[PDB]
Amino acid sequence: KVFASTGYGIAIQKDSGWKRQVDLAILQLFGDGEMEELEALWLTGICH
Amino acid sequence: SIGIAVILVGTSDEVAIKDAHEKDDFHHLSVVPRVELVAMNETDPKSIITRICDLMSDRKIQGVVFADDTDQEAIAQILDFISAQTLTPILGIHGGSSMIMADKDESSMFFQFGPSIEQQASVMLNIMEEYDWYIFSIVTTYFPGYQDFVNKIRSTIENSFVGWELEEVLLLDMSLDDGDSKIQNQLKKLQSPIILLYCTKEEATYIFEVANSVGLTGYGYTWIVPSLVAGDTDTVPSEFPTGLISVSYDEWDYGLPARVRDGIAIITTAASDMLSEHSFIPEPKSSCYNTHEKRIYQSNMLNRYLINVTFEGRDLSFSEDGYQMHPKLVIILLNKERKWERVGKWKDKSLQMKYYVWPRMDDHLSIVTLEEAPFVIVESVDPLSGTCMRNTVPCQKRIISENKTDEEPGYIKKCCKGFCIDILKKISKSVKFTYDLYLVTNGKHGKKINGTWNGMIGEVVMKRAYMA
Amino acid sequence: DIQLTQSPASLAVSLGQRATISCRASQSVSTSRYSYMHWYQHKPGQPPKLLIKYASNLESGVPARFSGSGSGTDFTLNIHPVEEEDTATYYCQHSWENPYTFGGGTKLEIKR
Amino acid sequence: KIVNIGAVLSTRKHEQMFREAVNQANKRIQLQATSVTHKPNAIQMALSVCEDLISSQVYAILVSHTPTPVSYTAGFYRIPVLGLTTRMSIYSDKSIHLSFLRTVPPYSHQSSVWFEMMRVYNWNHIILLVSDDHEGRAAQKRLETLLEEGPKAEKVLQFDPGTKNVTALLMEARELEARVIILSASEDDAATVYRAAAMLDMTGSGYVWLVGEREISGNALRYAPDGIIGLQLINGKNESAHISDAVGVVAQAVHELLEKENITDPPRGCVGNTNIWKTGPLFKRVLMSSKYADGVTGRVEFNEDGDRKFAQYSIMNLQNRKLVQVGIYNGTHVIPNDRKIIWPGGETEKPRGYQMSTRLKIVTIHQEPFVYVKPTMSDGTCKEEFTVNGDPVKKVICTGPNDTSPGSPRHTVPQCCYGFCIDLLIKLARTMQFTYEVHLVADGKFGTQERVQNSNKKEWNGMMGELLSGQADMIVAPLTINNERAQYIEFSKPFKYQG
Amino acid sequence: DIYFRRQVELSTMYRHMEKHNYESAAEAIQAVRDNKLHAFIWDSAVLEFEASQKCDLVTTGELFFRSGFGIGMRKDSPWKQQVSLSILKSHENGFMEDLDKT
Amino acid sequence: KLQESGGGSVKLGGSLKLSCVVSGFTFSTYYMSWVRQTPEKRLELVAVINSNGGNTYYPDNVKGRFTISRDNAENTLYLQMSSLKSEDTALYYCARRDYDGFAMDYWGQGTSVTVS
Repeated sequence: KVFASTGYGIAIQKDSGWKRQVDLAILQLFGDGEMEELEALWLTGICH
Repeated sequence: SIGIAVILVGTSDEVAIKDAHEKDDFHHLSVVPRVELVAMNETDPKSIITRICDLMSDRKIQGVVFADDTDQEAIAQILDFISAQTLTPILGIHGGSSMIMADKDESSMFFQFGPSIEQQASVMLNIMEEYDWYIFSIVTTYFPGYQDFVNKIRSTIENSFVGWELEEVLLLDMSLDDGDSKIQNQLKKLQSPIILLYCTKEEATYIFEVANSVGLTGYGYTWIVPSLVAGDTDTVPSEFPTGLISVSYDEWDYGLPARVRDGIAIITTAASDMLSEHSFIPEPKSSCYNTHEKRIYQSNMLNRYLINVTFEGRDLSFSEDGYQMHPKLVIILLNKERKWERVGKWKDKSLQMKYYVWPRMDDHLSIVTLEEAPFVIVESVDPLSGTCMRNTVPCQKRIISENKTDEEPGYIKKCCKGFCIDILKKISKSVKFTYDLYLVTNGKHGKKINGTWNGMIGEVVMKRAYMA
Repeated sequence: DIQLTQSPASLAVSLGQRATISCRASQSVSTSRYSYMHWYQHKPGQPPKLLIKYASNLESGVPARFSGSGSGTDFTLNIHPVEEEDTATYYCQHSWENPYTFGGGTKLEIKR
Repeated sequence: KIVNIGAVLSTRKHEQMFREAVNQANKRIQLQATSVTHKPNAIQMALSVCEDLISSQVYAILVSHTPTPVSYTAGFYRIPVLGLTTRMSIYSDKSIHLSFLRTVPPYSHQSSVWFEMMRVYNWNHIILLVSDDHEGRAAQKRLETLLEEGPKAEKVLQFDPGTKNVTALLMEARELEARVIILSASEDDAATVYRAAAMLDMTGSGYVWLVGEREISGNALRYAPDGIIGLQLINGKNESAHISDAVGVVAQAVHELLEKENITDPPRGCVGNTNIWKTGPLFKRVLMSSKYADGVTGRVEFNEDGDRKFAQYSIMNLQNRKLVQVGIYNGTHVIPNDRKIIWPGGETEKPRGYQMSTRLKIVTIHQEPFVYVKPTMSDGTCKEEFTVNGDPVKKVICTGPNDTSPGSPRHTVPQCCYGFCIDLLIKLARTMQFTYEVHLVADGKFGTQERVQNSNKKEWNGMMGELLSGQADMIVAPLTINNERAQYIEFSKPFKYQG
Repeated sequence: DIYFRRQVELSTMYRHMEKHNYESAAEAIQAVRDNKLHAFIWDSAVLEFEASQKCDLVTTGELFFRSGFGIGMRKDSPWKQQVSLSILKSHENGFMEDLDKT
Repeated sequence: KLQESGGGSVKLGGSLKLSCVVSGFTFSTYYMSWVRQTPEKRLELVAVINSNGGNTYYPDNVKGRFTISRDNAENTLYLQMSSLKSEDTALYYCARRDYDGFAMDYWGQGTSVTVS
């Protein structure tokens, strides 16, 4: 239990012709388990 | 009381279809058919109309069959206008009647045979499903609504479980300008092994020329040819690349008799399709003028009992555009000898072709394997798409038959899975070859008997040059 | 011929109302070009005059209160004012192949 | 250099106009006039074509008045034919009707003028009603092409051009939110739809409707009332004016083409020479590059169909069924003759759409512990529950499930729900100050995007099929939003995270 | 099911799923409770909560796929800005913690 | 226009011939029908003839039983009946072609046949 619920990501410019495809692609990379690959790279532990 | 005045325009023979079976086979003989055969040699339209109701001066026809040995889709619309004004059901046969433009004529009572361009689209994707080749490029010109056809094919490749990705922009209306700048700008981005086709033919000659001057024509691409680009049978252009493949109707089985016999065997017995209601047969008229002058009382779908008929097992069901829903289609390769060499056919969602081996012409290799788990595990193709629609290779499980005859296509549609599947994937990735991969069906690894061959070792040492 | 049903087989309505008489076939009857309904009204002692020609195609000589519609199996007749001359028995024939097939039919009287 | 040119006109004084125009274009280059008549006889029409175009060098025909056989017998040989008095969009079909000219565009070109009408106030909220005609279908594709480049436009409404009882569309229009609506139909269907939607009060205040041109007739105002602005191309179309413009531009064309290379002669009347037609498309393709800066009606510019570009329009006020010009679209610019627009409720301003939404349809699914469905008492009152501190937990009356069995005659059961979601949405109803519509799915599905077994359809089901079909303003559910969900919908940010 | 249809390496259990998949989750709940099912794949916020209510079931393994909790609505709802702001306010004023305790 | 004759109170399976009185049009160019109108008020089509007798059709309880005579010089339609049943008691209001006319068109006042 963390005593807040916020997120991590990207800030872009408001009201441009923007970056819908990058949102679909990062949702795909989430659905592809590439976040699990990324934590398999970096998020490894010792006292676990 | 069925008058069908037989019309011939051109050079064909009258003894090709005698009556000779219309009197004989089975015709529920209270319907009394009548014929009037005549043969012409000109396409003069005032002569056509004076022929129409000098023919219909003899009142007892009201609906003919006709063969015009020309291209003439303009007259194929003109006779639609004629069945729209002098309203009667007719059936087309040959040449200009086979070349169907099929526009919207709500009061033409006239249908024909033929394939739709969507039916041609379905077979042109079905061959790519069969050989597992993927569409990446159609070329399209401005000739009417190609855009709806590619909308339909695009929704199809959206919903065929695989996104066979198209190229970027395919319409290049280069008949307006020189176009060569945007020709090269579009041909730069081409990443296909295959090119599908638009409608036009003189632009097909010109675009063969621009593909020759770009460097496209040799063997990196192949072309599927629908009708209206083939057009006439015995003509090939000079900028024609090697190895084109045409799809049309089976004219070697359709430039023939016994199909107008099928037409009159629909017209009669369609008389009794209407007489199943016991509809009173409409009175045939000395005409062109009084028949649209009385009223249009006859305009209430008499053909609805005519487009759902099946003669001798052949479902002759006419689609609403004026085509038939079940045509006979041919697959013919245009060769380097400028020759029309038939690959095969399509009939009822099956590609009845000669060989699984499509013919071509040091990337190609020769390979044989035998099943061994977990190097090679089981072969069952998922019939959800009809092909092995997951991440593994057809190992060419070889066919076998009764030993009285050969009957060896050499392939049952069965993929294979395992270690060496991935090994072949990685080695085709690294070395970039192609293969002729087989399955050892003649024994195991094998015990060499009397020095003679044994198995996998036998199939290699039998000088098939296959790599085990 | 495609079988029909017809409802309500007797109906008493007050004047000025929009009287609706439903008809339900068994199958789809015709195309977009035309339809099959040939509506007939009369009394005992009267011959049945044609009301509707296909499904909304109105026969000449019919007052504008009567208005039929529908397609497929659903079919109706809407008489948006009800008057005193509308007491009649109503019938509709058709032919997918046989030209006399009815539903149950109906008789229209007036609620008083 | 004598040039023959055909003509089909209904009036012999217009044949005199044709001869005088021949003499006027003879001022350059020689011209030849031939027989001008008109027949309501299609046999005699095509028969007079290839018994009277037996001259060798008839190069163009101007026809007048419906479709015609001369669109086929002259649409092969293949000379340009100027249609004047029929407005079918079937002549725009350049598959078959490629070799024809028309002065005015047919009815399809009003969609660009309606985009200009959008640009008049630069507004967005609009709904269209489109009849089931392939000409109207092609104009619908034209306006869809006009939109692809903003405009709000809610949806297209489909109409059958032979039906009545449009009330099934009219109640849907009552449910609709955009107040501005234009009709696209003929005047006889407009009888039914004007009298029905005026009966069903879909004038709004008298403002809602707008008119095109083809539904304008004498009885058109015995229907839809005043204030409802219509349009017309050119009022008082002098056929002699179009004759003079066509003859001037074709004199320009013949002094262009007659200084050119070898030209095939046209044939001589449907006999023996059914082999020569390429000259028609030849000089027609060169003639399409010609333009017309002159004109008694102004300069004439050709599109791909040869219709006159940069036309004018009479934007019409309706002062007691009048047609009062409040403006003209001058070729590229609407130039206003601005008078007071009534719009009988009194919408004389630029109201710029509407302001409607305060009712939120909420389609939900039960899910522990997010949603705790509980049926109410016998009177529909909820069985009142307290918290662990005795505080009454909020339970809004849950309706929507008309199935618990599904397969039996169930009723839409009155229940009421409680969880995170109920107090959350009640806080949000305090926040955004909307009103509240409970709905549920009777079968109880999220509903996945299964491929439909017919031709090439992959369709969402359940709540996703309902919100896809607009049967929900809000979907509140435990939702792991995938790419296929997100590519169609809008949604606020998620707040809970699970695994 | 859409996620597993997006999965490729999971194909060895697809028929074992399709032979026993249920249209309802409570059917799977009573199936695990009566051992008609032995493994139900669902999110932690439901499975661990009903495992915390009824003393017959237990969750196994970690969070095999990170998942969220989203909403659905029609397009062009521009008040979703203030909706997400109120989401962050419930996250800020501890109203999410009030629901958490409750 | 149309008028029926030859119908009345008849008996079982002997002979009976209807006679349609014809006036005011061209009878030799229209399609015919037969128009059983029951006291239970459920119509049956007995038989149909064309303008020259070259097209007749009988349903199953009609063929063998009833025949049509059709005169165009006299302009009079006839229904020769045989093997009658008590269920065949019905009225008759004939009607003519509706111009390809699956349905019939042209009612006049008619007759009643009572088989008893």
